[PDB]
Amino acid sequence: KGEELFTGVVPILVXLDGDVNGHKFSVSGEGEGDATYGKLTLKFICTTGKLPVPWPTLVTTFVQCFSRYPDHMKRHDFFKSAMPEGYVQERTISFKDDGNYKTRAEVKFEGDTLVNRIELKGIDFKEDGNILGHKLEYNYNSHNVYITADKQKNGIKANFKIRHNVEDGSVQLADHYQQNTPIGDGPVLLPDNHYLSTQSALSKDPNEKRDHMVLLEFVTAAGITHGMDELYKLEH
Repeated sequence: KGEELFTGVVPILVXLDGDVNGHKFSVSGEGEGDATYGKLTLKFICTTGKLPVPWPTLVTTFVQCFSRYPDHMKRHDFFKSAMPEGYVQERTISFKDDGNYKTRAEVKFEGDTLVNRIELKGIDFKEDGNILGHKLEYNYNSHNVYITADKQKNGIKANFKIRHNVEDGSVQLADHYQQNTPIGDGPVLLPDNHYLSTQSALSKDPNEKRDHMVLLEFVTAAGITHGMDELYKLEH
């Protein structure tokens, strides 16, 4: 039923209100997701002027319900199962040798649109560090998001490490701790351990005057295999 909502192309909107070391900002985003292909296309604009942090640091914050779950893993898709009422997604993002983001978001349908509404608080950043000093390259690596069930909270937890390329050729680690909990009362799928394999590409809109980021993402779940017998049946 939740999965039925994602069989075609679904329009997406994003809102973020942020405050990093006392620098307040807002972002809005729009695009679409095609969970059949695990495909996301999104464009974000800073509505308050110039973004006070590098665009790449906000990628993970700005809809894992669009993941492509292979047929044999459909019982492990918590994200879709919580729709349309949606889920709360909370994170701590710890930049190594630098500050932290603290995020809370609601992801849910508003009409036929999947909407991600976020607040972000940032603290303990170095004015001359990679983040406030804007020393990140405008690009993105590929990462695995490791998911485990959190039966107590009737949801999931995830942990992963984002690697941000720094202009001098080093890498800035951003350790991600994540939890998701359904908004609704209905039953949801509590998964076995697995991961989302994620590729992201950042670009610019040549016609866009605002501070902005264009994102193209492909997300496919993995880490759970067919049984041996299923492999023989598939082969035949």
